[PDB]
Amino acid sequence: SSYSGPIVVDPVTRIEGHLRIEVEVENGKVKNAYSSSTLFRGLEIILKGRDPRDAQHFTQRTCGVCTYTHALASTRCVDNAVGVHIPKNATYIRNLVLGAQYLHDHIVHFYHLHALDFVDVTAALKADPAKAAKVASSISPRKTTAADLKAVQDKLKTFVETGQLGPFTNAYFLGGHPAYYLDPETNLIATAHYLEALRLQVKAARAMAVFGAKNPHTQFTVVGGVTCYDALTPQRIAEFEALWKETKAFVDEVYIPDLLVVAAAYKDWTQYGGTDNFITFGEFPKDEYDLNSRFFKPGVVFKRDFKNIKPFDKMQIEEHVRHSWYEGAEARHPWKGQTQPKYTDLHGDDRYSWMKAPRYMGEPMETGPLAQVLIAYSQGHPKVKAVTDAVLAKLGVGPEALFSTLGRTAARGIETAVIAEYVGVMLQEYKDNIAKGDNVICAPWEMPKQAEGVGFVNAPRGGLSHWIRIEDGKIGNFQLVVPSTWTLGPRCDKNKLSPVEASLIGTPVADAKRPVEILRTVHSFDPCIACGVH
Amino acid sequence: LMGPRRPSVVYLHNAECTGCSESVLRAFEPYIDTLILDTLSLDYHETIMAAAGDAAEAALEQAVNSPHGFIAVVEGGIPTAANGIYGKVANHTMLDICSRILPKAQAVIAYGTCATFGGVQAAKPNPTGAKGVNDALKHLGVKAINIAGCPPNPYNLVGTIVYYLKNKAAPELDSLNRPTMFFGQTVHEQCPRLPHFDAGEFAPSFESEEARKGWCLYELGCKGPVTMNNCPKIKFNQTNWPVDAGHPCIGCSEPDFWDAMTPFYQN
Ligand code: SF4
Ligand code: SF4
Ligand code: F3S
Ligand SMILES: [Mg+2]
Repeated sequence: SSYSGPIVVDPVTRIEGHLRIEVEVENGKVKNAYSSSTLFRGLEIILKGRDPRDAQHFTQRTCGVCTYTHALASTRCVDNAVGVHIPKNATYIRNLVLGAQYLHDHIVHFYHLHALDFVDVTAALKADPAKAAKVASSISPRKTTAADLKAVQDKLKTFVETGQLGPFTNAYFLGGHPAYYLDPETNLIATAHYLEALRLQVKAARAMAVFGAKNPHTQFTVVGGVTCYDALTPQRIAEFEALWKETKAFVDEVYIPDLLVVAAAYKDWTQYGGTDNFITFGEFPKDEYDLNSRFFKPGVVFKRDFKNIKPFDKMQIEEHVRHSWYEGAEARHPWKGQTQPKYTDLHGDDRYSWMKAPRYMGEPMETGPLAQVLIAYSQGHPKVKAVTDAVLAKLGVGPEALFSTLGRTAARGIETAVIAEYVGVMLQEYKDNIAKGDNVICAPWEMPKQAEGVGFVNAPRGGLSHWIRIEDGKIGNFQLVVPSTWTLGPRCDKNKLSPVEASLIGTPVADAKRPVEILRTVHSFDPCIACGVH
Repeated sequence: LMGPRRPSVVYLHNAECTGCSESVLRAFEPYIDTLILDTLSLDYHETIMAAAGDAAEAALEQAVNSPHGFIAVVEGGIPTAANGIYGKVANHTMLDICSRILPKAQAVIAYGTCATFGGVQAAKPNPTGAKGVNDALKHLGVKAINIAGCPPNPYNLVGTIVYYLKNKAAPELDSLNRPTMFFGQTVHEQCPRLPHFDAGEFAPSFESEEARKGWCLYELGCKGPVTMNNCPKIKFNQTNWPVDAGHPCIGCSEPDFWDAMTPFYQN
């Protein structure tokens, strides 16, 4: 029979941060899994005693992939603690920069992090560029010719012929691999668009710097609003709008059609990587103090019961440490959080990760695009319903197909397409508000000596929350509970597998030495380990 | 992964947020596809490489032992407390990995304030004993060129590499081992708000009409006067930089800036 025994993947590449995945396989299928995060920095320890205004600058450095998101969460958190209601324009500008972040992040994830699990770049060399151009022009309104793709092929040919394969060295597809299914022409189209996406993402990121100073690590948020008076000018708005329009065209005309062609070729991937429970915090508020004012609404679902979406109660979050490298075994609500590192090595005292294990009413929760999409869909979100229905119909599958590695990957595309369109709506509202004579972008505020605050962001990987306890006007406690912590943290003190661990059970492994199927599911969650551990 | 025609780059990730890697993806003229296909051979890089696990480790060994030589680019600080335990890749500590690989490089570039000077995880109380590359590896003779910033301007990385490939040597470096061609001026002496500074025209708050009109941000904490970087000159993403976005400089290309420049809104 097939392989039986352990597989270890360390490093898991094409993620952010340092992840070790361990699985036990039996007869060619995964029967057990451990998600082990192997770097700790301790930003929560470092923040103790500092000025709450300084928190966003430190916490932004939680992660430069999901850059800006933590600055936004800490600023929302200290805005909340201080009781300031920022001006409408600060809400628009913050929301527009976050929308741009999602488009950059998801485009780079699909092409530069996920697609080498499914695309054999060297097989593109054997493709017929004329055939490939016809396929590419059939799936997109954009017209692609044989010469267009030959140019890509020629460039790849000179690259491979030098013998210096660079980032493709020892790829799992080299020489062929039974779990890689694409024909040469589809591998060429995807490879062309991988290369294209390397330059398009420059524009997508630039859109953030138009208002937000720079990418990575924006520098335009303050307690009480934003600092960028230049963001009010017609010139900056026009610059942003042109970059957004080009980024949206790429999403609509290149990314989603490629996602659909690859998903169709890998329809067996509707059978692996499903999960039970979903949490999402909502995003793009009209009111900074009301989550239900967001374009996407918060919600909680247990055991895929989308007919009974539960309200999100922020007091029902606790972070477990029994299987994590921290002192003791007591789970804590983040306003009573503890970050007390204590390393025991891999599986010492049953501990195997630097991530805590967040649980909602005791349950492990997937967060991220699949949670945001399915919950919005089930709330009747018309835009989310319209494109997920079209994706389902194009693929010829039923909604059950969404509870899988394939469905998670498709949900990341659905949310990208929906957010790309909504950024235009937000831009228009912003323009309209300026036209009414509202040029205010920052509000005054005062620091309380004692306060509690929380800030909620639905980031490209899911529900992000920052929690502060202010004591003597300083940071008494600052806790980050980050989307990858939910999804990729370890087991809790009830020994419940986290979403990634549980999703790996059942994974087939054709070749234990090149376990691309494990990577396909792990990458579908878009792990960020600097985020998860901080 | 390599040998011949293009110079081999081994890119390591220690204790880092991956913002420095993202900054290189923003490379402009040349863009990152030209860089990876034409200029350089990128032979190890955990964020974007195809291989994982054992296959990735084999790719790394093959690149570092190549008879053709490699250049190392290092992102992130090295955690040294508790014998390096706080950071491991392939179940090796980052301290050990860098100890074994970086002395074999023909040249080492520390990219970003974490790799140059220790960075965010080295801020007080530094629970993981994080250190910059040259501090951590002093005893081994490693002297990395330091390209500072959080993250640095990618113009500064590509310019340093191109220099090095041309001249077979480091450019002139300052006393923090940073190239003077990029770090020789304060961001303040380059700043468009300098005439307001000279006139004592300071914004007293971010909501004020003075801030709306572009007055100097020094009273609001700007660290431009004590920070060396080329931000106002090169800008970021071909379009902006912190004080043109109305926010003070937080000093992010200086050693220990998380503790030296804080509170960020005071001077
Ligand atoms: S220097 Fe800044 S941007 Fe670069 S890895 Fe460190 S924290 Fe991230
Ligand atoms: S805004 Fe900052 S860098 Fe510019 S003149 Fe004022 S102190 Fe100097
Ligand atoms: S914060 Fe850093 S990016 Fe430049 S403007 Fe100051 S050195
Ligand atoms: Mg935390």
